[PDB]
Amino acid sequence: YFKIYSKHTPINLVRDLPQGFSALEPLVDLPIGINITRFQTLL
Amino acid sequence: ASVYAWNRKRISNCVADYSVLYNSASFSTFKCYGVSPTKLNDLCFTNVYA
Repeated sequence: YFKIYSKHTPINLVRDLPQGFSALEPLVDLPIGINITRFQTLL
Repeated sequence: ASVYAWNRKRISNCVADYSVLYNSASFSTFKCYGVSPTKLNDLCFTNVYA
């Protein structure tokens, strides 16, 4: 299963990861089934 | 996939379509032990795997 969560809240810190609290709600779950070891990001 | 590495697929949330199973003439080995082979639309199992 592939679970995805996201919050997308505004912040005020750019120098580093901001200090604050905000829960993350799920978006979509994908019942695919696959062995995974690595991953990459695309700009 | 061959039997040495048997492959599986779990059925996600969808309306069961089982009327075409016992009605298929291609099947000739539809023998199994468990629930009745006729009350298929009245079953509410949590998760099903193939």
